[PDB]
Amino acid sequence: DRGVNTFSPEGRLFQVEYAIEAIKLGSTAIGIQTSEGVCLAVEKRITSPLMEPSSIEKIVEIDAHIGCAMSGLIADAKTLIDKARVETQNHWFTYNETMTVESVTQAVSNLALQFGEEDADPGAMSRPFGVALLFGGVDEKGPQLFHMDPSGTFVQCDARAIGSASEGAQSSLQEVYHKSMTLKEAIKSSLIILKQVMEEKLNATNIELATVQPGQNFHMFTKEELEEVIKDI
Amino acid sequence: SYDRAITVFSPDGHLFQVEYAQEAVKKGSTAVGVRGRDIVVLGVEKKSVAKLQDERTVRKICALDDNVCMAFAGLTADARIVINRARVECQSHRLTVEDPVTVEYITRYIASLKQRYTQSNGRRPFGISALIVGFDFDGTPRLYQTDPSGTYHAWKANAIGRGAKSVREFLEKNYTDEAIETDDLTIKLVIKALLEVVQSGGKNIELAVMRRDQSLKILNPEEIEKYVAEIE
Amino acid sequence: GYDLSASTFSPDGRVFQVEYAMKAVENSSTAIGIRCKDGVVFGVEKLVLSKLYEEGSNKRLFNVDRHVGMAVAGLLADARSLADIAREEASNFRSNFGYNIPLKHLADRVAMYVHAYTLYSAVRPFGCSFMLGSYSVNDGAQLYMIDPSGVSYGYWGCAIGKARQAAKTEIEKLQMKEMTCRDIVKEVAKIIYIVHDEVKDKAFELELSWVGELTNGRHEIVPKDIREEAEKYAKESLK
Amino acid sequence: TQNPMVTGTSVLGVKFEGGVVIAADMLGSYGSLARFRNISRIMRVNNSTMLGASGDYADFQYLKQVLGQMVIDEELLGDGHSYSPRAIHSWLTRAMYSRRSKMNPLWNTMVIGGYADGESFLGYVDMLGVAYEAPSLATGYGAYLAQPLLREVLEKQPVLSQTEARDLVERCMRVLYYRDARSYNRFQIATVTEKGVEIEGPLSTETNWDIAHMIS
Amino acid sequence: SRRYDSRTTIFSPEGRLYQVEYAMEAIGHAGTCLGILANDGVLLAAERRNIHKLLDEVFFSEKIYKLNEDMACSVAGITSDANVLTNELRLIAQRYLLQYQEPIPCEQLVTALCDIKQAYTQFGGKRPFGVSLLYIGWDKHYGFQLYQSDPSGNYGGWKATCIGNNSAAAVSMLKQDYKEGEMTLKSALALAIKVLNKTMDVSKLSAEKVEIATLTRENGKTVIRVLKQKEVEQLIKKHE
Amino acid sequence: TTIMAVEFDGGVVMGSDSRVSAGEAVVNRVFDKLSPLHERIYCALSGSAADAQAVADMAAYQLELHGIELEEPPLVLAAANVVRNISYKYREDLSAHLMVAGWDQREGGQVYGTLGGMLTRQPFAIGGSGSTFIYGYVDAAYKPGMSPEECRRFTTDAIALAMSRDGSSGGVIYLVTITAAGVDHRVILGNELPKFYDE
Amino acid sequence: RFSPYVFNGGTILAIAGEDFAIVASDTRLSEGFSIHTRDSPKCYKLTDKTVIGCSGFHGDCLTLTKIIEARLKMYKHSNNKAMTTGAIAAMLSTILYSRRFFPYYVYNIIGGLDEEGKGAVYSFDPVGSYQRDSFKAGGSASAMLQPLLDNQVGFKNMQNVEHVPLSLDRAMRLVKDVFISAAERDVYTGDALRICIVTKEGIREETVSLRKD
Amino acid sequence: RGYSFSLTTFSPSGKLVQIEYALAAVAGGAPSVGIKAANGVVLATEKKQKSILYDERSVHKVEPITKHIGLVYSGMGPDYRVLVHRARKLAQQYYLVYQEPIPTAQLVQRVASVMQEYTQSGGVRPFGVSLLICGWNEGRPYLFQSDPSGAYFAWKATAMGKNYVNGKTFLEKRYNEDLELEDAIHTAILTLKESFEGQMTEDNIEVGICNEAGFRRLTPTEVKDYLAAI
Amino acid sequence: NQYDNDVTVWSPQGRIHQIEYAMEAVKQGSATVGLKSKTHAVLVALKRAQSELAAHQKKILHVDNHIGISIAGLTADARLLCNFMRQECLDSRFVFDRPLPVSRLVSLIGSKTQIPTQRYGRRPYGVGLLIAGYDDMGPHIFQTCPSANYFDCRAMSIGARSQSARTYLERHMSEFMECNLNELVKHGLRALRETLPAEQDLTTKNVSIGIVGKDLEFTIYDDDDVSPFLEGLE
Repeated sequence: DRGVNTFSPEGRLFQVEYAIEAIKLGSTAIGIQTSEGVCLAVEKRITSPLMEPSSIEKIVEIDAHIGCAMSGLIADAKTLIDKARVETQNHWFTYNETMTVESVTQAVSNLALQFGEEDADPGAMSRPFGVALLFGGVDEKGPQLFHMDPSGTFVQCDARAIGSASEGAQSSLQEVYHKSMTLKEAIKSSLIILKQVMEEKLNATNIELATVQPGQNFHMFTKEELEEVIKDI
Repeated sequence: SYDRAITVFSPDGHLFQVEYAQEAVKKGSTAVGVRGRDIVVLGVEKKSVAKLQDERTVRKICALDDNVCMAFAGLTADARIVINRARVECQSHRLTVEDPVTVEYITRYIASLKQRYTQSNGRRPFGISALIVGFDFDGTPRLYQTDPSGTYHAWKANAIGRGAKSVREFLEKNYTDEAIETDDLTIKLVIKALLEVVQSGGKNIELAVMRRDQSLKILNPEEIEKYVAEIE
Repeated sequence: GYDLSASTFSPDGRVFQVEYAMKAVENSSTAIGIRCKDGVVFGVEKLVLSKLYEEGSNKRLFNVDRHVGMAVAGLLADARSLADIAREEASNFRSNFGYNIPLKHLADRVAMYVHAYTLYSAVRPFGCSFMLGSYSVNDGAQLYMIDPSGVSYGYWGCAIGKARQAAKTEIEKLQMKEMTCRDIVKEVAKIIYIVHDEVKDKAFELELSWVGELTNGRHEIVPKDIREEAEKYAKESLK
Repeated sequence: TQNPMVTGTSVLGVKFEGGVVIAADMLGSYGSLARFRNISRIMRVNNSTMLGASGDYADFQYLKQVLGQMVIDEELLGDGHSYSPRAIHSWLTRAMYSRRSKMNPLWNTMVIGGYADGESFLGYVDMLGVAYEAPSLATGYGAYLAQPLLREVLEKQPVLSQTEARDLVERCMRVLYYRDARSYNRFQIATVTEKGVEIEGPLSTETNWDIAHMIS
Repeated sequence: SRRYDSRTTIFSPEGRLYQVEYAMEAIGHAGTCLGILANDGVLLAAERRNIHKLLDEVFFSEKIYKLNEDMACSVAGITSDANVLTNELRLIAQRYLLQYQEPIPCEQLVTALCDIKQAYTQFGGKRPFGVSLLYIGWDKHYGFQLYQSDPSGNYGGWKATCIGNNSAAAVSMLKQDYKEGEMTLKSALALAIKVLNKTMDVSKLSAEKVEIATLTRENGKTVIRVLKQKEVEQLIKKHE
Repeated sequence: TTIMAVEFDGGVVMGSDSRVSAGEAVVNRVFDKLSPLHERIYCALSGSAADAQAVADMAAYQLELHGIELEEPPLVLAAANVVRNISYKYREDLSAHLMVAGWDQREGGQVYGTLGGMLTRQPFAIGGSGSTFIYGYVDAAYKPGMSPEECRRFTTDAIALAMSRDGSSGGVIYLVTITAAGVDHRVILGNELPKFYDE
Repeated sequence: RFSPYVFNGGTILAIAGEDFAIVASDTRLSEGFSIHTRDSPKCYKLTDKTVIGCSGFHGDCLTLTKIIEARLKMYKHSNNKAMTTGAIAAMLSTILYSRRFFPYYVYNIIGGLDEEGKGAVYSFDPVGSYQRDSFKAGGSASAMLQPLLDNQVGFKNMQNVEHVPLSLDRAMRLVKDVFISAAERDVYTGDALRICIVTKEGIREETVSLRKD
Repeated sequence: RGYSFSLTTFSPSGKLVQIEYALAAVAGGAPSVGIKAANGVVLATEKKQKSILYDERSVHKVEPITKHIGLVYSGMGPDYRVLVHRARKLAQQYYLVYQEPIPTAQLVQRVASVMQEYTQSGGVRPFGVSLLICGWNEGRPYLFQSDPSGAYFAWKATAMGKNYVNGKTFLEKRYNEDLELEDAIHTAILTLKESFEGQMTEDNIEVGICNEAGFRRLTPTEVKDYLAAI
Repeated sequence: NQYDNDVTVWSPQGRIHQIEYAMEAVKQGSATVGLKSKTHAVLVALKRAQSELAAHQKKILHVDNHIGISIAGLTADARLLCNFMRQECLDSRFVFDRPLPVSRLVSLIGSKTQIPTQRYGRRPYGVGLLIAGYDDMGPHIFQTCPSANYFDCRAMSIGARSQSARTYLERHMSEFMECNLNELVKHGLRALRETLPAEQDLTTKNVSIGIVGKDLEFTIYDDDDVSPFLEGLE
């Protein structure tokens, strides 16, 4: 057995490779960036009708202008979400302004490779976050969607698919996306791809959807709105 | 101090310690709950009848507050730890907010705690799944399931412990708005559920009951046995 | 094997980690010093690994204090760390005791420092040797050579690196007890040009230094004119 | 160091074309007593910097050992980067200030002068963190007696030849001898220029007492 | 370094803490110990392993320790660990008596300790205590009580139980021979000497191979008493 | 308290009175104010006698470790740098004053002054509460280049003067002459103190 | 008793127009009954849009400005943009308050251009407690310059006077004439004037002479 | 920094194998013997003395812990020095706190605790010594045996080290409750004499006695006298 | 197999396998090339794009007014070590009131990355940096490596396939002291394009240029910003 901080013969940490394999088992989520704002839709993958559909929340709020989709070990991403929340609010307190998306995804990105087993002044994190986040939001620079992964690399992306069927779905993103796209077109397109990828038959329950527009705050589409958008199928 | 990384990924992305803890839950004494109109019932299977046994100190259905109680299954000691931490945290919440905790608050708390011990130095994951049932201050019924992985959910009625596959199949089949129209149909739902898995219809689980804005109500095994003959 | 950490004697009683680290010093490039009547001189077979590097990259002659020089070898980062530890040592001694630290006590302290890492599984040995030079009116010239084991020996002539044996056979050809610095510099030059296997690992630099009477005890790198006359004569002695 | 045990008197500082010159008498007092009469209160930090200090003397020696330790640690690197007088000034400002922030104040009133790159710097740092440049400085009562002479002459001539500066310092120190009770006719004059720091001393001050026979 | 870690705080491929169950093997090899809960008192009966040699018997008993005014505990297995646990329980109950000015109930005490044994069983990587404990103590809430705790930190109240060697045969004999709520103190003595007679395979039972201490109530005070040897010979002879 | 040191060619001479008074009644009328820090390095105590003693002992410890570790007698400059560091680091807590004096191969006799945590070599470094009464005498009678007997009779005279005037000083006058040969501890009884103008 | 605060005097001033923000201060650095230097300008260029004044205990002026600028490069590193005047104001409120129990005894007045190119001046106190005004004086001579700036800039207690917008020149003559009105009377004001004008074009610096006596 | 996990883990059979092995180490130690009389306690232990070069009076196995307590061990020497210094520390804490000579049952409880702490702490092996602590107070003799596992037994008379089984069987037939102190010493010295292999002398067997007057070692003269008549 | 699990295990050949495997990380990074002239220190980075829709990850990081870096390898390590560098420079401009000399900076980084390379259970920083910095001694281009060793280079190319760029840079290093800014950046872009596959091309997107010199504080040029310097490229 080896440590958590071991580099393989190829030059990647083991735990980041095995962790980025662990994200491959999560439910596929997708969001797309447009000049009108950015949308976010994620498959819930309900396991049983006894479940409450509103329980699985894979698209949560980080502040009035930053919606954080995720995929993978949903338990791990709680520390990330609360980290980002405390961050942007402390930023608001100190500097009296909303916090940019790049600042947030960078700050929360600082926690990935903060893991070890010998420094450990507290009982600090003993493995990389098995979470792949997709911080979406708008700032003075406008709409932006920053991917993030367990390896801590936060990259700006126009539209990105993460999770189980992220491979094919991403091919659909490069297939369909174009810069001049309108936001409702974004919603329709992403729901089309999810319908392509999901195992179960799609409905307004086993998914969610949120967007953040230049004047609109973060918002999660309720059941009726989701149905109204799925009427196009 | 012991700072080895016990819980580490494996060559599939799996956290083997988490799958193993969930193995320990899958051998736990089967528990079930349901969410009714004004009542919330939990049933904990039998566990260890053992005629010399004492009933009171071997139950799985502890109180977390006036409006929040919980079953579980698995390493009972660990669940005693989580129950204690949740109790202290409920009271600290009444100290810092003056408002009794929503079920969402305490459940999301304990889910955070289990998540931390899944991911820290020298600490094994808890082997407990907790079906915390309770009433928000508005009085709505609440069922939250929390497993060793730390992911929690609202639930209509979900079963944990050994054989939770067949019992969960049961609530999938029999949970209907006719089923929870009244109290006794609800409780005969729970016991009607475990009876597929209980050791002959029983005592051999006794249960627990909570009414809206009423403290946790337990059952003695007589009234359990009335329902026993009523379903058998 | 039995060799997985320093805190494990073999069945024969050899802490294999220290011996291995010595095998790390021996793969590096040879450096030599010679204590003489009036000071100490250092040469450095500093192989330059590509034409891109600046003239002066990867210097292996440091300044742990103004009256003490330091020539290293082997894994070089560890050499730098010994530079920081030694510099902290002399600084601590000037703040405590108010004068230049005697080099002997400095190789005691540093030698205990290197030795502090050959007892635990929690850390590994420094894989680097090095030489210290000093001159003072009170004690003359002195040259100590710490190795990965932490042992400190005083030498009249030293050599550490890959060609240590040939450099020793070259150093024994000298009456270094009866030479001065300005003549020692040439001979150290001839040593480095001789011991250097040229056809394998070509393209090194010569990086010299002394400390003694002519520098008033202040350790300073060699003047470029003296280095170049030195290389000129040594190369001429190759012929 | 809440209380001063062995203090010095006023230090004088004055620029001039191509270098800075300061003086500080070699006296070290203990109360009204003139206990130590041959202590030097002007340090050479390197070829381009030289420092002075009134007030507590022990803390001055702490700043000698620490400060010379810094410049020696920096000379060790041999990387060609040496602290200009502005760096040393700013550093003493920060150390003095922080010590103030802990209410453990170094009871010095230092006056750092230097000459790097043909620009005569002349700093000031007192115990509380006050700092600034100036063409003419004088700590202690020197800011009362010699300071008006120096700002008077520099007002008459903001650019001074070196010897004119040296006479100006000598004459200011004459005033300090006549009128400053904690003074003494034994002072060093430090000159920092292109060539380097030169510390002349112990010097002395001719004194006139013709007025002593005027009272009648 | 990681070669050396035994990893005593990890689950198995089937969800079974190897160190806790191995410890259960150790206590499984310990001397049997059983007490009975009755109406007029409680008795503990433990097979001694100080059997017989040039030992001195300087103490009053072997496996029975006194915990407060009102409780008593019996250990089984690792003797040293039993010492550490006993000292810790005394410290707990006396801290409760400092901080509340009343005796500590048995349930609170057992929970306070079992949180400790669980704590070692979870993190820190130390080996768990291989020491099972049977407690007896009176409290003004719930009356006479019997608490069995084991290395895993789990505990339960019992009316009569036996831990250690041949614990299965002992609990079996209790199931066949315990009259719930109708066992008297003397009936408890007789039954206990019954079970210990049948289980202890060393063969003719002596007064030297066991000890029994009983706890009852007397004049608003609790009495914790060990049986002198004459009473033990009397009760074994009566058993014949 | 009146301790005094002098520098002459072969070594030094550390005179010191022998009274330690508690307020207005004396506690000890014989007290050697010269505790050795090494074989040839004495420190003349003063001020808080307890504090001065602790300072002398700690300084003797460090000077002995540093002494053996180099395997050569520690230079007096070393000693006055350690006593200077320990007197400066605690200057708010120690009312001590230690005119540390001695000999060493590299420099010969030395007398470093360390009042308040400072370090200044001096020809004659007098200290103590009675030292404020003999500045006149020592300034009027000190001529550089003193033979040893001149130093001994000199400091005996000076401390005699301080003893006659000062209340914080009385008793006998200890004298030690530190040179390359070794230390020569001597005592001046009250019947031998050279008498001065008494009225 | 060691006293850790000394009043090194020197007054600052700040005004906000429709498109600019002047900041001005005397450079007499007094103490007790002397003049340390007749040159120590109490305005410190923070960014291209923000000119911060500091009066009072000169040491804490130095330390406080140094800490501010360090925070500006921290912000610029973690956010890829210089702090506006709003952020600098709030951040200097938490800096000045995080030492609530041993204050920075430095009357700041941050004047500059917000992101709308409009004037803004945030006058502070030694323990935080900021606000946005249209004009402000601070330091030694605040009480002699404040009312006159109410009069010729706030137009208070006037009748039949058109509240014309504050033009850059008339703000200039107000600044210089009021500092002369202080130099006549305030002991701590004089020896120079450091007027820094802020516009979108950058920061242009202007100095003025005053009474030396 | 050091290893933090216990090195002694329950073997799958549940018996702590490191304490089995440590007990095997004490079982190989030099033989020791202790017997409790009616008025005191004897301690006599065999000197496994190599070459005559040894200054036998240089170090002793029977060290006093206070004026009334002794110690003999069997196995690893330096470990024993650890437990001796620890015991002296404990008895001194007790004497400061309560102002009374520490009762031997107490001291054996604490030192037993310290011997236990290392069967469980991080990265330390258990001790390799089995103490015999003899003590007198309340007008009564005490003799305890502590083992590597930390448990201590109260004994009439005991034996440990090499051949401790034949030693104990030798004591079962030769210890009687009314044995006065000197005849006790005779019985112990005979006990060692059964398997000494080397012709005991007053140099190579130590003898300790604890009675009402306190504990002490018998000088090799006196021990020579007791080595008479055998 | 039994020697490659730890940083603190010397092989029988006297090599720390974890450190070498750490350098394999920077060898896999996206190629970044620096170099310098008599007056300027230029950086040139190929910002990898994971997906077509994804944006090329940033490889350049502002460190202070006169010092900039170019990471290649484990990115989060790069931002950690970058935060350290920034804290160093801010502390120097705080205390000493002058910009930190670059060589001292790379010395601090050297001692920093050396620590885990020798203590058990730590891991070497898998981030290989180029640092450009101008100070009184002229422009600088330091290379740092997972082995904690730092270099002082005329021009160095790190990243995947960097050997080609170092080959070209040997072909033309002798000209670099005299080149002006634009010609210099042309050299950098050419050598960096020597690394990529033949068909793929430098564009305004996948290139970043951070220049710093005498009369110029450090400045980073992004996708549209490299247009001016992004031309010709024979």
